[PDB]
Amino acid sequence: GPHMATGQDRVVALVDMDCFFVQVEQRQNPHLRNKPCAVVQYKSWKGGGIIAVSYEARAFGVTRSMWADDAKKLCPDLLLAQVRESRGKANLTKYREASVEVMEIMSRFAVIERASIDEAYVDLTSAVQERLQKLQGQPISADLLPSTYIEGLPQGQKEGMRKQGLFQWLDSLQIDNLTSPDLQLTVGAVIVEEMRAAIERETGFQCSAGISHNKVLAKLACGLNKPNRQTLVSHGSVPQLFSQMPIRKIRSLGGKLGASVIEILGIEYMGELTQFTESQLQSHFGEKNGSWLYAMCRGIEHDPVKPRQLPKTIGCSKNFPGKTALATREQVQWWLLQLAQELEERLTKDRNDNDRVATQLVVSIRVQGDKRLSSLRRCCALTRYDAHKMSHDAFTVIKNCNTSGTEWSPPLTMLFLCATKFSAS
DNA sequence: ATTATGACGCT
Ligand SMILES: Nc1nc2c(ncn2[C@H]2C[C@H](O)[C@@H](COP(=O)(O)OP(=O)(O)OP(=O)(O)O)O2)c(=O)[nH]1
Ligand SMILES: [Mn+2]
Ligand SMILES: [Mn+2]
Repeated sequence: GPHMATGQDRVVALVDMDCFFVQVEQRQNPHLRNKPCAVVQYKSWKGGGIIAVSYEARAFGVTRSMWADDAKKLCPDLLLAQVRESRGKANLTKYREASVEVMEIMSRFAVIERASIDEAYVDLTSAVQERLQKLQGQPISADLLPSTYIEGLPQGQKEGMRKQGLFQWLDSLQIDNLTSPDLQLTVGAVIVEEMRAAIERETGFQCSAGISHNKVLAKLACGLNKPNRQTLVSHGSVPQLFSQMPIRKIRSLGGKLGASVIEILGIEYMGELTQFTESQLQSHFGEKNGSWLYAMCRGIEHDPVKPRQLPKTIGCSKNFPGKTALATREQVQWWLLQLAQELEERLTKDRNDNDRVATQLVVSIRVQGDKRLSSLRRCCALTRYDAHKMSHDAFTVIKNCNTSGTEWSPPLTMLFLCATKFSAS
């Protein structure tokens, strides 16, 4: 009863840019705005691989990781923007720079954890406390939440439903208790409306967000109402929400572990997990995963929002699938050089912008017919930002994979250079 | 012949 902590200490938001690469291209080219459109990489093989889809195109069934020529069969009016190509590979620079615009706006409100190029977590606990004090008892007006959904409401036209749910929530609110978790979530959501308005004002980009008490719930909430909307998942909404929530929808359970939870326990939904003791879960899935599952199915997670706006590693990758796999020494060298040249550019810009130097180079390769995604990974020292030296060292470090008697065998289907181990500069 | 990344756990 009084001693079961309920994981309501924090207010955490997950902000995700709606179809981010597509919006970047639509800002740059107005002819694409408010249309079925997608962003592709390469163009020769089946029109190119789609990596981002507007919501208009999604309504036709167009999805990420689909060939453009097939997408065109579903959506013949589909419009396509192409990723920039430099040194024979995809160059994502435009999107990393748009991402930094967004992150820098978010950082004005609260400390953020860059979780990917287009999404960040936000620790709003301090911001909510400050804002609650600033209100000094004033009740929260629906006008302050024009795009917020309250999950699980209403109980007992889409915008009409949204407003009814919000009204039920706000009418039920106890504004005089500065320590009510539900009030804290609500003020968090007001702040998130303000953040999303500033992002759209200053970049043109729209986003969705989730507001809850931890990262996993915030992330799950963000996806409930997209695009251009935000969702508040309260502690109290967890039993009903989780009672039909497939386990695979929870962050980190979408893969093998989630499938084994399903297979070993004989269950389907997150909420069914409540019926197992902590020890049972640890027995099946190990101590860490067991404790984490026991708390997560009750809506409780303690992973902190890390104060980290910048990526921890800077990486350059290219697949050489099918018959394009690299089969000679000259080929492996020339592509290591192309990769090292993009890496040098990104690293020099990173050192100037962010006052830090990488110190370790990681080289990863895949060989043709190898089951694994990394056939090998080896590290060496990264001492100067010189593409010729980094490519020479990556070769020096992988070359004993060749089994030829100037040829290269097994042919290489992936090269990957990653600068890691940053130190302040 | 989804690709290009990037965080993090295990041992
Ligand atoms: N190169 C590459 N980029 C990807 C890949 N997956 C996603 N991206 C890019 C394009 C996306 O806009 C962005 C973030 O991906 P998300 O999963 O958040 O989807 P997206 O933002 O496109 O749409 P949504 O958030 O659902 O509105 O990162 C990928 O596999 N390869
Ligand atoms: Mn997104
Ligand atoms: Mn995202």
